[PDB]
Amino acid sequence: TTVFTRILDRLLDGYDNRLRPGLGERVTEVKTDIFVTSFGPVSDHDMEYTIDVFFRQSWKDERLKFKGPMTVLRLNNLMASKIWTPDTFFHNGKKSVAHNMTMPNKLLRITEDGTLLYTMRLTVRAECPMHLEDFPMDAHACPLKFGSYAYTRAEVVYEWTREPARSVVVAEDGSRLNQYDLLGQTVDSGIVQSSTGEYVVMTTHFHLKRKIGYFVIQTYLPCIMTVILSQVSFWLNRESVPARTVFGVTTVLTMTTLSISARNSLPKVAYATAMDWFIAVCYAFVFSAL
Amino acid sequence: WKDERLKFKGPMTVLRLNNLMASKIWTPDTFFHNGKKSVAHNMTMPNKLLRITEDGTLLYTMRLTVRAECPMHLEDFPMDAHACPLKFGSYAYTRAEVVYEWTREPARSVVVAEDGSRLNQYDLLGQTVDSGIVQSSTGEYVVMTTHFHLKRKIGYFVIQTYLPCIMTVILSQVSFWLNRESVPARTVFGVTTVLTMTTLSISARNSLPKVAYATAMDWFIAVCYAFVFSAL
Amino acid sequence: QVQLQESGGGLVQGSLRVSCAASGRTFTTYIMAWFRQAPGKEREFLAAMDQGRIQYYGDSVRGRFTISRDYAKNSVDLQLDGLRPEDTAVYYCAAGAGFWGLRTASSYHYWGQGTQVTVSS
Amino acid sequence: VTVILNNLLEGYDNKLRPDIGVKPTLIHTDMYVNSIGPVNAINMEYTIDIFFAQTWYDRRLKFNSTIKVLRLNSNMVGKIWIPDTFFRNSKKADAHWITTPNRMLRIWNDGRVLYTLRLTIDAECQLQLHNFPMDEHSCPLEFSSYGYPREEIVYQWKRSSVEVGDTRSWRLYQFSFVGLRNTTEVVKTTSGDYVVMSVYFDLSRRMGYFTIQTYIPCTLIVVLSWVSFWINKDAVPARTSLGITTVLTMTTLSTIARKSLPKVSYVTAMDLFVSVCFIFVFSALVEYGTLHYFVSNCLDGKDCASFFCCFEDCHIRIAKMDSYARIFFPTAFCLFNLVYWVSYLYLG
Amino acid sequence: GCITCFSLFFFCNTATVYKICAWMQLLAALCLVLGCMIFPDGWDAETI
Amino acid sequence: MSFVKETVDKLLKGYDIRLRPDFGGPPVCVGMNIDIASIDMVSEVNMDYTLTMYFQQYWRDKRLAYSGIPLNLTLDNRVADQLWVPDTYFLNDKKSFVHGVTVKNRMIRLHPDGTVLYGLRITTTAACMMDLRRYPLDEQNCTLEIESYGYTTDDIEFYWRGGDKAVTGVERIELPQFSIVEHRLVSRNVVFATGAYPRLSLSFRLKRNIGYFILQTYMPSILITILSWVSFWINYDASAARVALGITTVLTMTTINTHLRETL
Amino acid sequence: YFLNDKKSFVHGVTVKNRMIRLHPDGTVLYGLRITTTAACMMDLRRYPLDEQNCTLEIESYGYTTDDIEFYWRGGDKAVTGVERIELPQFSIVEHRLVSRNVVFATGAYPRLSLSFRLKRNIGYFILQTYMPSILITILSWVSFWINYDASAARVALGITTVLTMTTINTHLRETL
Ligand SMILES: *[C@@H]1O[C@H](CO)[C@@H](O[C@@H]2O[C@H](CO)[C@@H](O[C@@H]3O[C@H](CO[C@H]4O[C@H](CO[C@H]5O[C@H](CO)[C@@H](O)[C@H](O)[C@@H]5O)[C@@H](O)[C@H](O[C@H]5O[C@H](CO)[C@@H](O)[C@H](O)[C@@H]5O[C@H]5O[C@H](CO)[C@@H](O)[C@H](O)[C@@H]5O)[C@@H]4O)[C@@H](O)[C@H](O[C@H]4O[C@H](CO)[C@@H](O)[C@H](O)[C@@H]4O[C@H]4O[C@H](CO)[C@@H](O)[C@H](O)[C@@H]4O[C@H]4O[C@H](CO)[C@@H](O)[C@H](O)[C@@H]4O)[C@@H]3O)[C@H](O)[C@H]2NC(C)=O)[C@H](O)[C@H]1NC(C)=O
Ligand SMILES: CCCCCCCC/C=C/CCCCCCCC(=O)O[C@H](COC(=O)CCCCCCCCCCCCCCC)COP(=O)(O)OC[C@@H](O)CO
Ligand SMILES: CCCCCCCC/C=C\CCCCCCCC(=O)O[C@H](COC(=O)CCCCCCCCCCCCCCC)COP(=O)(O)OC[C@@H](O)CO
Ligand SMILES: CCCCCCCC/C=C\CCCCCCCC(=O)O[C@H](COC(=O)CCCCCCCCCCCCCCC)COP(=O)(O)OC[C@@H](O)CO
Ligand SMILES: CCCCCCCC/C=C\CCCCCCCC(=O)O[C@H](COC(=O)CCCCCCCCCCCCCCC)COP(=O)(O)OC[C@@H](O)CO
Ligand SMILES: *[C@@H]1O[C@H](CO)[C@@H](O[C@@H]2O[C@H](CO)[C@@H](O[C@@H]3O[C@H](CO[C@H]4O[C@H](CO)[C@@H](O)[C@H](O)[C@@H]4O)[C@@H](O)[C@H](O)[C@@H]3O)[C@H](O)[C@H]2NC(C)=O)[C@H](O)[C@H]1NC(C)=O
Ligand SMILES: *[C@@H]1O[C@H](CO)[C@@H](O[C@@H]2O[C@H](CO)[C@@H](O[C@@H]3O[C@H](CO)[C@@H](O)[C@H](O)[C@@H]3O)[C@H](O)[C@H]2NC(C)=O)[C@H](O)[C@H]1NC(C)=O
Ligand SMILES: CCCCCCCCCCCC(=O)OC[C@H](COP(=O)([O-])O)OC(=O)CCCCCCCCCCC
Ligand SMILES: CCCCCCCCCCCCCCCC(=O)O
Ligand SMILES: CCCCCCCCCCCCCCCC(=O)O
Ligand SMILES: *[C@@H]1O[C@H](CO)[C@@H](O)[C@H](O)[C@H]1NC(C)=O
Ligand SMILES: CCCCCC
Repeated sequence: TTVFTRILDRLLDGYDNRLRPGLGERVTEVKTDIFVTSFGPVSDHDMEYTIDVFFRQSWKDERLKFKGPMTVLRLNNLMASKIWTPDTFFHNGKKSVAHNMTMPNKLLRITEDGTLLYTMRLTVRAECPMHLEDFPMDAHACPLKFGSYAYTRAEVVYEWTREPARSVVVAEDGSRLNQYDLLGQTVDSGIVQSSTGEYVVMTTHFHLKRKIGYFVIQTYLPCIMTVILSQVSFWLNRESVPARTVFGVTTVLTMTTLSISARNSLPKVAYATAMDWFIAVCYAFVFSAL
Repeated sequence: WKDERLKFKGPMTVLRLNNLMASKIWTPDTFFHNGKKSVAHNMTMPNKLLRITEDGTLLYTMRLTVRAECPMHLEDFPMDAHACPLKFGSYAYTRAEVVYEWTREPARSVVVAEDGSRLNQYDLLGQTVDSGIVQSSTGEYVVMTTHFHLKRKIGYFVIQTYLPCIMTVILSQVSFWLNRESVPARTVFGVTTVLTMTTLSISARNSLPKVAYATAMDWFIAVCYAFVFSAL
Repeated sequence: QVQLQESGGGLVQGSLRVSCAASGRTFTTYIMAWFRQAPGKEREFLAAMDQGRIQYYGDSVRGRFTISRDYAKNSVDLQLDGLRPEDTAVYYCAAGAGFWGLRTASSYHYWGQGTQVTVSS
Repeated sequence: VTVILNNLLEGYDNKLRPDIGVKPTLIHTDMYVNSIGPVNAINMEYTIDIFFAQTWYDRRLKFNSTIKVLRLNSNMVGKIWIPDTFFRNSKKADAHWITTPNRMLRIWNDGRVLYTLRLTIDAECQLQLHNFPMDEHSCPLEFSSYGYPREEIVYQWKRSSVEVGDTRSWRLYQFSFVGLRNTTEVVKTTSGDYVVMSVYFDLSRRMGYFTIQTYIPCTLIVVLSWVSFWINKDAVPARTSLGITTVLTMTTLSTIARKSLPKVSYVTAMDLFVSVCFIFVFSALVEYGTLHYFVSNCLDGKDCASFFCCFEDCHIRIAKMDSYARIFFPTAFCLFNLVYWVSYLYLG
Repeated sequence: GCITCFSLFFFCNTATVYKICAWMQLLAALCLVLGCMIFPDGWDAETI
Repeated sequence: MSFVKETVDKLLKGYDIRLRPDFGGPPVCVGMNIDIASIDMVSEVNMDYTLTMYFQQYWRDKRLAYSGIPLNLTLDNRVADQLWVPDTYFLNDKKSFVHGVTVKNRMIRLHPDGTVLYGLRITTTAACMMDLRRYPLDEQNCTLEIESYGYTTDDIEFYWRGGDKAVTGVERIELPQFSIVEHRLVSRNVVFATGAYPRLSLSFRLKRNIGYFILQTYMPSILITILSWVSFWINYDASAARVALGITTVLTMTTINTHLRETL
Repeated sequence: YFLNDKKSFVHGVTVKNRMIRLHPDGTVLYGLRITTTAACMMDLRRYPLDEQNCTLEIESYGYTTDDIEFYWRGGDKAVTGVERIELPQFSIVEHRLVSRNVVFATGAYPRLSLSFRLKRNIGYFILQTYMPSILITILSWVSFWINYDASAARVALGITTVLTMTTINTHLRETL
């Protein structure tokens, strides 16, 4: 009825969205938490990973206090864009997407006491630097870091709504990983001293361990069998010169094909991995057999 | 161009307009006839500049990344040469309404940077600048055309494809100089050279645009393959 | 071999600075941290700094100790301020990617000799 | 002229189609195909660039003056009613906005509106890749109004319906543009019945690359497999190496059979040819194996054992298996090629 | 296969090759009969 | 034509987009139809699939009821920006867009009783969990989950318009790699602390076709193994022949395995 | 604007990553978070033993030196974070900054340039492209220690070494 439209129209009267709540007299405190709907694919070629998140923040803006029979007020996106919201951004993000189908996938609730709750659905691609020394036996801790872009530590501070461990909740079905196993998450907070000032950074670390069975069946085991053929060369009689020459040289060719195939499906790394050292030793063994 | 409506007087001689005001002024609807998905850069701000002289002369500069169609006939690949065009003109205005011209002589009105050649495959021999009229069901339109002449670099295909094929053919022919009694040896030459030619042919064809007609390199590889088969 | 030398004072009535120089490997992409061990065999996380220059601190020493990294020199420094008698301990420099960690010593593969610190009142 | 435009826009509701209560809005469509882009058989799609033009009548836009035609850029295109035309089988379509929006709007004094724009469309085309590389397709490009049923908008093809340029500047790698046609249909949907129009472009694949790359080499490898039959028996390493390495070469050659195609689950003509050649070389090697193993170590006339099954002596003559295979294998391959090529070119 | 076995007339005795094509053509005819008898069984198909 | 103009202007005059139909009243029931134009891609690596559809939503708005015009008013799609529409969204979505050529592929149709029909042509990439341990003999299950972002069951309710026949065009889909064994429609209310949120679920079961792998993987490997057995019939003293045959069969199996690794 | 960029965008999640900070004296700080692909003409003739030289050029679109001047704030410390970069395949040897006025014929325009000198890391190529080729070339010499009469052995060795070199070259062309 008329009360809703009247309260909606009269909230923004004299509201300046260019200024944060409590500017110059307190620090805007933002309680944040995340529900990971799916931990997307991890592209070790690009050293990135995708994550789909319901990312919801909450703060207090006494400028938007109101009174009425209703304790909760839903704001449409046109009005939700007309007030101050935190300028949260992901420090290690590469290309993130704010979902808009069928309408902007975001919501803004206001309590009678002026508490704002702002929920968004996001798909974030984020950098995951990797130490591939022990590949394919390696494990990684891919980070997800976010914070205010413009407001320093003395203006906006982020916090976790609940205990930090329980403030990042991963869905039971939300592990869309083929290569890795998502062992768990570690949630933390910190400070970054940038060229513009100090900033609070809320971080999560998703711990991933690569699966090894594929590389055992595709690369290690056939290479070991090729080497075993190279030693089986020794048990033929020495007078079978063409047989043993063909055996050795074709085993070398087989090892070369295996090495090429093993590496072709891997990220373009400079230094050598454990797979590379195993393959090199297998080369050395077949060459030495010949 | 010239716009008498925008004439002004004052101490100034040239007045530049910002993007909001520039969007409120008529500008030519130039488009590239053989164009594709092209970019108008706006980092950090829209890379455009509109200036007005006191006598109503408008100068409009843009920075663009034009992606344009270059029809290629790769029958003579990798010894082929091309003349990639760049045609542009008005979309909505016919010859009776808008006519394009070159600010200077046509050869000197398209200036290529000295170090701008970002070509790995080709070598830019030169450019030819011209103008013409294109007919359409809507009417006649003026079209300003450029043609950049490109010649493919042959050395990579020589070292990578032609030379190993020639050496494989030579190896196949080397089998004739062995005694006829070495039957396994000459069989091994014949069939393994066939396999090597097969590998070379597949590799040479892999790194080539997927055209269904036979190029020059295809004919060379086919003749080499026939020679190896004939030796066996 | 990979080594983590430590430098800094051992006695103060105070303000102090303890530096750590890493040799044998470049830890530009690794997380470099400091740990403390008082008598009694219990190792305590103090501070850590990341490839992104993000500083994590323990609650006991939040706002007192400051961690910085010189990536060109491949070193990590800890400025200690507001020392107290109870801060006497052996300080260890650690490096390694933080897997299951960033606050647990098990996640760090590299450690140094350590430096003794004592404060008298 | 500005007075005319201001008068036309006054009291004009672009939300309402012309003749909203009177009759369906007739639209006349034209296409000029700049280039049918490459046919991506993996994703079952093809690119096409068109100048798409629509002509209709708007009584609200009538103006009496001596100008008799207003030729305009895209500026007023959003200010008036435009049809809801969309391409039904377009996976992804884009307009052009460099340097300005590539749109044109002409309004005559009698109320006729012509609206033209440049489009690049990635249209779906479900290719039946049987008979590949002898396959031919008729890829469609369909369009209709999204919201307005047949009772509200009706499209019509003009005499010069679809025009094409040189067709040698087109981006067709694999195919050759054979021909073109246009069709109109009425498609029933949940919303209603819509006047759909399709343009079918007929395409036929070229076989030069496939002839040079896989047909002739596979045939030659089969011939080299036959060469084993003339190699003298007891040359065991030579014949064994020849057979198995020809098998390896066919295995290598079979890889490139399906490089162009998607992972369809039926045998194409190329797959069949390669498979039969593989069986031929396999049979040659098995033939030599068998030969080496067996050499190293009431009123019609009589009865149902002598007038049929030869149970009088028959095996014994295995030593001459090479003599049989010298003519049996070329005969079987030549018969297979005669049935293979006649089938895929003439009968079907 | 029988048309291929015409090639065997060079070497093998004519009688045995004639019988081989005889049995092979009889089997081919039996297969053709089976196909022609089985084909109308499928006319119940929803497309048909 | 004029009378329609005043009628439509009257309907849009004073309309409050912020207020749902029956703001203080019972929940607004939103029926849904889908017409699957095509299922484009099925990425095992990314574990998703692309889907083009005509997605239509039907509801009732008393504010938009009109009389004296006995015909359904198909309006220009721009009017969608002025009317209230449901805040539907696809939960398992990754990247989606409403087509925009020649104009936004959007439809608004009003009815004399106040019924609004709202159609969109949407191409959506949707995440589909895959269990490929039985690949290529695997039967995947891929779903689209439709939900309301903000409104709970007290404010909005979903249902499949037409029941089991709400989603059409599934039988006309051809996939080169898969076959849609069947599809299912579910309507439920997911219960959370905030409240019961309505949800619809379209589901497809895809059976991977096996013939491609039969011809490309299984028959070559079987034939090469059968050839490898040929050595057992060759004489023991023919060392060069038997060794060449065995080692070349090993090399051929390696070649098949590596090529399959690259292509698959 | 960046003269040599090809595709650039300001990040826009959760909001446009912009920053305006006004200081009392009138100074304005304008910050952006930009991901840009920038052209770098590479001379790969010495590849993989090659050093590349990739620059980012910063210019003013429509102002001359009489209307605007650019400078690197903080001098050589203007650009930070380069020390913390580890590319998978390169190693940034050095980075440099230069400010200069391009004297274009109409007038002089300001310009800044940030250059990086990348040096490629070779352990990949040494372990994988050079080692097998060297080993196969060495194996090809085994034929000289086999008797002349052993035709099958020497021929098989030589031609299979040729085939192995062909395989290495073709597949390395495909991968690289
Ligand atoms: C979720 O969120 C996304 C957004 O994140 C949203 O998607 C967005 O949808 C909106 C539509 O609802 C769409 O906006 C429109 O864009 C039209 C112009 O093109 C714009 O897009 C093109 C191409 O975009 C596509 O590119 C890729 C494929 O090719 C791919 O990414 C996508 O498919 C994508 O869609 C782009 O090239 C344009 O770039 C510029 O040029 C435009 C020229 O018209 C200009 O409008 C733009 O501002 C822009 O120019 C700036 O940037 C360039 C550099 O990029 C600089 O060089 C310039 O100097 C500028 O700085 C655009 O991005 C545009 O025509 C529409 O504009 C009209 O909107 C309504 C229409 O009625 C009017 O209110 C407007 O006034 C305007 O209409 C006027 O102009 C047209 C064109 O001439 C006329 O025909 C009209 O008659 C009308 O004219 C009148 O008014 C003007 C003053 O306004 C006056 O001057 C005239 O005289 C006259 O009186 C509209 O802006 C948006 O692009 C799209 N965003 C995406 C996809 O990134 C989703 O919908 C959301 N989710 C859901 C489901 O809702
Ligand atoms: C004579 C000279 C002597 C030279 C010396 C020779 C020495 C012989 C080398 C052995 C290599 C040992 C490799 C083992 C490394 C440890 C790897 C391991 O932990 O085993 C599993 C992987 O294997 C796997 O399941 C993949 C299954 C691989 C086994 C497939 C059966 C092959 C049968 C053919 C015969 C094989 C034996 C021949 C050995 C020579 C782990 O996965 P899990 O379960 O946790 O979770 C599921 C999975 O998807 C994620 O790991
Ligand atoms: C073992 C003894 C030791 C031998 C040692 C030699 C080793 C092998 C040889 C050369 C290796 C050098 C690397 C190869 C570099 C490639 C050779 C080269 O650069 O010259 C090319 C000439 O092409 C061409 O005429 C094409 C022709 C290629 C050469 C082959 C043609 C004759 C083959 C006849 C068959 C005889 C059969 C034998 C029967 C008995 C182009 O250059 P040009 O400046 O124009 O730039 C044009 C611009 O497009 C970029 O190149
Ligand atoms: C379009 C399809 C193309 C079809 C092409 C099919 C071709 C298939 C391949 C080879 C055919 C080989 C035919 C060879 C027949 C030669 C047979 C011959 O030499 O003459 C004698 C008579 O044999 C006989 O009466 C048997 C008669 C055999 C008849 C078969 C050949 C006729 C082919 C006519 C072509 C018609 C095409 C028209 C199609 C429209 C037998 O010798 P002979 O006593 O010394 O031995 C006794 C023993 O002690 C040692 O052999
Ligand atoms: C280059 C290589 C050389 C060539 C290879 C050698 C030549 C081999 C000769 C003939 C076989 C040719 C087969 C051609 C492929 C046949 C594939 C086929 O069409 O039949 C499938 C049935 O499979 C089926 O039930 C079979 C189910 C699997 C049963 C296991 C079969 C393995 C073999 C068992 C031992 C046999 C012993 C004989 C050994 C010689 C149909 O279902 P699928 O979903 O795909 O349709 C999807 C559809 O719905 C899409 O519209
Ligand atoms: C390329 O970069 C350009 C800037 O570097 C982009 O231009 C900016 O575009 C955005 C939206 O695309 C503008 O923001 C919007 O402005 C509209 C309209 O505001 C105007 O109208 C109102 C009412 O008449 C008036 O009060 C204002 O003062 C304006 O005159 C509003 O909905 C919002 O304000 C919204 O922010 C930017 O304003 C505009 N930049 C500038 C400097 O104007 C351009 O879009 C980029 N190209 C793309 C995305 O393709
Ligand atoms: C305006 O749109 C409404 C809504 O679509 C139309 O109402 C519907 O029209 C259809 C088609 O005539 C009716 O379907 C039919 O139902 C009858 C009785 O069940 C059956 O005998 C027919 O064979 C056909 O299946 C539908 O019942 C009707 N009402 C609805 C959907 O509530 C209306 O006709 C349209 N008016 C105009 C002037 O276009
Ligand atoms: C690249 C194509 C090259 C084709 C060249 C064909 C030349 C073959 C001439 C045959 C010469 C000949 O008759 O003597 C060989 C045997 C005689 O039996 P034998 O006592 O020598 O064991 O004769 C036979 O018993 C069978 C001989 C083979 C007849 C069929 C040849 C078909 C060749 C076409 C291949 C495509
Ligand atoms: C399973 C097929 C493997 C391929 C075998 C090819 C060589 C087979 C030779 C004939 C085998 C049948 C002879 C059986 C006589 C016997 O008892 O030894
Ligand atoms: C000599 C024995 C082999 C018999 C088979 C000969 C035919 C080989 C096939 C060559 C490919 C011919 C391609 C025909 C289609 C075309 O060129 O248009
Ligand atoms: C297109 O349709 C028109 C009218 O239906 C017809 O006159 C014309 O011949 C058609 N174009 C063809 C068949 O190419
Ligand atoms: C006898 C000459 C053969 C040539 C093959 C191409």
